[PDB]
Formats: sequence, structure tokens, C-alpha cells
Amino acid sequence: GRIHCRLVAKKELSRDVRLFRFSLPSPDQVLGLPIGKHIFVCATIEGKLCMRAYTPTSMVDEIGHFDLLVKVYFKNEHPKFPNGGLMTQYLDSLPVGSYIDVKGPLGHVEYTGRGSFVINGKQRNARRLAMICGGSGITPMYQIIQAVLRDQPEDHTEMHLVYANRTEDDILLRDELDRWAAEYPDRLKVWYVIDQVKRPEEGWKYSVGFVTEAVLREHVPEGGDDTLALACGPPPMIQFAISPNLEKMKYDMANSFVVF
Ligand SMILES: Cc1cc2nc3c(=O)[nH]c(=O)nc-3n(C[C@H](O)[C@H](O)[C@H](O)COP(=O)(O)OP(=O)(O)OC[C@H]3O[C@@H](n4cnc5c(N)ncnc54)[C@H](O)[C@@H]3O)c2cc1C
Ligand SMILES: Nc1ncnc2c1ncn2[C@@H]1O[C@H](COP(=O)(O)OP(=O)(O)O)[C@@H](O)[C@H]1O
Repeated sequence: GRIHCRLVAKKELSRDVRLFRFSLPSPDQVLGLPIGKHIFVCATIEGKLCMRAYTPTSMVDEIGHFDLLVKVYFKNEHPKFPNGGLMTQYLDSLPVGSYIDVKGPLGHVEYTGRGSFVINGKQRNARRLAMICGGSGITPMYQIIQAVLRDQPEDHTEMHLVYANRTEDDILLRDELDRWAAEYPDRLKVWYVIDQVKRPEEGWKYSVGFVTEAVLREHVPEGGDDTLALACGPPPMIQFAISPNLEKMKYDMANSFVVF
């Protein structure tokens, strides 16, 4: 089922990331999206109506609006993908006032409370949570990462994050993560891995490069019992950069591996 939203405001955080501020058909409500799930921002472009999943980054109780952190895929920017992304340039193309119409809640992972998951049906639980995402696949994580902190401190779920990118200025939710990182070290381990390093004149200490066994070993809870791994990054990243290694750390690669 649909809901009629309206881009009430928008912000250009940088040369290609925008913070879109939508408003709900009714001021007295919240998006009410269940932690672990997502919403589809529908639109008909060219002739085809195309669904795209997006996980808002607003505090689950914001009344009257929801924010979307979007990284715009421009055409004339990449050799392999010369024509940009389909739903992003259309969104960067909407003037504040336009209506959009979402439809949730989709997905299959839901953080039902404390360690207690339910994947593809099965209720579950875990204390050590392994998180791995790159670029935009962090929002699916952030919602969770934000939910445990808001359950402080009876939610003892230990979360271990590895957040991949291409450059330092491309680390998305960073101030927020480096803020929490300090507040709740007893439960959130943050580690940045980056492809390049714009200016080391400054001094980048985190890893440089791709995500790999060493990185995983020295950063992600030993694949044991009551230890679940969640991941959200480009297909390749998962395929051969995250999938095999988590086996190499003895995780039950069959029921402990969920992917948004
Ligand atoms: C759970 C979940 C949460 C998500 N949340 C967010 C979110 O909060 N914010 C957000 O910004 N995204 C999020 N996404 C991403 C979303 O599904 C999209 O595929 C993406 O936003 C935009 O793709 P597009 O629609 O613009 O079109 P498409 O062009 O279909 O984009 C996908 C393909 O084209 C490539 N591509 C095209 N142009 C480029 C380019 N210039 N540079 C690099 N690659 C390019 C993509 O990398 C990939 O191969 C989420 C996805 C999931 C599943
Ligand atoms: N072959 C791969 N192996 C390992 N990780 C990958 C691979 N391909 C992409 N990734 C990682 O995930 C990130 C890509 O995120 P994505 O959503 O494509 O947008 P962008 O390409 O702008 O970063 C890269 O920074 C890279 O670290």
C-alpha cells in the first residue's frame, strides 16, 4: 500500500550527497518503519515505474517527516556506468514541493527487541553482531546501530562494524558514528576501510584498501554460536569479499549469514 509524501525540503551536504526531507500525509504520525525493514520509493520514469529500497535515517519517533540520505549517481561520471543511476538523478531533479509516494514495510530482518532476530521467518538471538557494508549499505545498519543505543543500557548486543568506502570524504554517516563510538564503546566497534586517501598530510590510521580476511580477523567476532553476521554492500563485495571469509572464521554460513 502507498502513502503520499511531499519533498518539503532538501540539502546538499556535498558535491553528490543530499539529505531529502519528506513530510507524511499526516502531521500526527511517524513513518513507523519496523527496525530491520525498509520502504520502497516508487516513481514512474520514462515509462517504467521502478521500485528502489531506501532505509530512512530519522529517529524512529520523528513526528511529521522522514529523512532520506541519498548518494546521487550522476551520468558522465563513471566509465562502466556512463548514464548514472535511474532513481537518483530523478530525485536530485525534484524541486522542493513535489510529491513522492512510498510503500513499506518490506524486507525480512527485524530487530524484535534484544538480540532477538527473525530471518526469513525464524525467531533468533545473538550477542555478538558482525556488520559489514560499503557506501550506502550503511543505512540498513545505522537504523540498528541507532536502536541498540536507544535501548541503553539493557540491550547488551555487541556490534562490530567494518565500513568500506572509496575515499575519506565518502564516509557517509561519520560524525554520528564517531559520536556514538565514544559514547558506547562497550558495545560498538567502528573501523573504516578506504580505497584511497585524499590527504594523508592529515594522518589516516584506519585501514586502506579492500575488505579482506586480515581485516575481518582483526575486526569481526569469531564466527561462533550466538554470533550473527549481517552485511549490505555491492554484490561483488558480498560475493567474494565477504562471503568466503566469514566461512574462514567458522560462522554457520547457512543460518548466521543474513543480507539486506
Ligand atoms: C536495504 C537497502 C537500503 C538502501 N538504502 C539506501 C540509502 O539510504 N541511500 C542510498 O543512497 N541508497 C540506498 N540503497 C540503495 C538502492 O536500492 C539503489 O539501487 C540506489 O539508491 C540507486 O540506484 P539507482 O536507483 O539510482 O539506479 P541504478 O543505476 O539501477 O543503480 C545501480 C547500478 O548502476 C551502478 N551505477 C550507476 N551509475 C553509477 C555511478 N555513476 N557510480 C557508481 N555506480 C553507478 C550501480 O553502482 C549499480 O551497478 C539501499 C538499498 C537497500 C537494499
Ligand atoms: N570486488 C569488490 N571486492 C570487495 N569489495 C568491493 C568490491 N567491489 C566494491 N566493493 C566495495 O564496496 C564499495 C562500493 O560501494 P557502492 O554502493 O558501489 O558505491 P561506490 O562505488 O560509489 O562506493 C567500494 O568502496 C568497495 O570498497
